[PDB]
Amino acid sequence: SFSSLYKTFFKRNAVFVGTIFAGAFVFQTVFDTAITSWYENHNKGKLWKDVKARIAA
Amino acid sequence: AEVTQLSNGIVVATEHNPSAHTASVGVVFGSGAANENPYNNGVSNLWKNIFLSKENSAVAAKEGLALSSNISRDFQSYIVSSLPGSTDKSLDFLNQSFIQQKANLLSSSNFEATKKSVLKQVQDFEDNDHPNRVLEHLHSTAFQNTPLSLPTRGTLESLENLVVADLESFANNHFLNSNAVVVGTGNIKHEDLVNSIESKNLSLQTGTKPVLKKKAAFLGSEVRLRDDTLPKAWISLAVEGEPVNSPNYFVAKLAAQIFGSYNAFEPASRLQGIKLLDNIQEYQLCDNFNHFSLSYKDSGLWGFSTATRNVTMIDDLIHFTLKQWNRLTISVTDTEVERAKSLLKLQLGQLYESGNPVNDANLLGAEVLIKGSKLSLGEAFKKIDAITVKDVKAWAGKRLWDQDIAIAGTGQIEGLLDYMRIRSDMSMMRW
Ligand SMILES: CCCCCCCCCCCO[C@@H]1O[C@H](CO)[C@@H](O[C@H]2O[C@H](CO)[C@@H](O)[C@H](O)[C@H]2O)[C@H](O)[C@H]1O
Repeated sequence: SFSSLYKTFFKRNAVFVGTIFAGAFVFQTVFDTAITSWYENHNKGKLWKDVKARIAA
Repeated sequence: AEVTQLSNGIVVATEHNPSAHTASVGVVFGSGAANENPYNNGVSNLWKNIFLSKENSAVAAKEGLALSSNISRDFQSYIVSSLPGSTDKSLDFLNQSFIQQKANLLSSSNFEATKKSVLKQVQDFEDNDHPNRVLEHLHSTAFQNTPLSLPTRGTLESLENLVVADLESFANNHFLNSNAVVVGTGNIKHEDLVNSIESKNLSLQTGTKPVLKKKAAFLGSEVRLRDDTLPKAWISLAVEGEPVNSPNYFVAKLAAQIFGSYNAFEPASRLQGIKLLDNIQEYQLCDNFNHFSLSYKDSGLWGFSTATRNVTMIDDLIHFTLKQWNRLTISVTDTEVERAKSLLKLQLGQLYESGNPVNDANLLGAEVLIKGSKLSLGEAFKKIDAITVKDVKAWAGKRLWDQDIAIAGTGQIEGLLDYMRIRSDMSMMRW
């Protein structure tokens, strides 16, 4: 949070109810992106996907 | 015919009226109760009150003179009023008082009879003149720790701590020529005064400038003087306004004009074409109000002032009003603006065109100090009218909407709400 980098977009008013919901909509994909990645990695080798890999039938 | 302005060392200004029965002369020092300091406060109102002590005022009473005096914030004046023919009878009595005499008014029997009356003076004011009292503190908190803060008539504190050695400490610094202007108002010519002025010699402390301080500033704040023994409730509120000689000087005076000034008693007032009035009147939320755009050299105060015997419902009072103020940014009717432009003019008139010379003095003296000259009514009007709605919607858009305020008050103000409410009503929720 820096007074320049904020005031650029929003001058001297808060966020606006709809811009919020917009961010919310975006954040919600961007997040479930990151976190589901970091977690699938942290558990590398362990996932059935990684085990489906080696194992053959 | 267009106001005269010529300087030979002493900047001599005059303004003629051919239908005036009398006239007036005097000086205006371009330094007022905001050139003082924390502990010398009221020095400028102390100077005014010796100047009218029976001594000097009995002198000019045989002569047929009457003296006028006032102190403001940015400025300070000393005026004398008489018949237009006794125009030398003025100039000489002025000359005596401000270069000739010094300790004739500065007696230890004079000064301890003036200071023992500017003490009773500032002890009926803060005691029983709440509307100005409230109005005065409003400056104290909005402009806290800065020039404008000091009450013009000075604190009873720094007013019992001051001797004659202090009247002078301010005199010999700020009572100069390069900070003053001589005025001629009413029924006299420019070639009557500036002649009778270059007739007299001498020069007091030539080359000397008066001194300076940290330029004033503004900060959102409150100060509350609750008093549940006082039958009403007095409140004054405002934002960082606009200075004298600011691009929006008139834009801002037009805004004030819109909501204006109420008196719940005069049936005339009840009918004004003011939107806010629709609300306030339902339950009789107050006894009166009025707005303003006080302009000073460095900073200003746009807001309003109200008294009310209605204690349980003050919270709406402040609410309806500050919401109206939002419209000025988002939804002001053009046809409201015209009624403004219109009414501004009528008010700005009785201000400038009153048949009383003493006013035309301070007006002249102050303005011809700060910008050099005066501005004509036709000049003012030519500006007032240029003003669109967009004028008012961009001025409120910076000055009014979501900006820090400055409340002050006394009486039954338990009902007057808090700062995160009040301040928050500067805006409205948007999608
Ligand atoms: C129970 C489930 C709840 C779900 C989540 C709720 C999310 C709420 C989001 C609401 C955002 O609502 C938003 O509030 C801000 C104040 O911060 C408002 O801002 C308003 O007041 C601010 C001052 O605070 C002013 O700067 C501004 O000019 C004005 O529009 C704005 O009109 C609105 O757009």
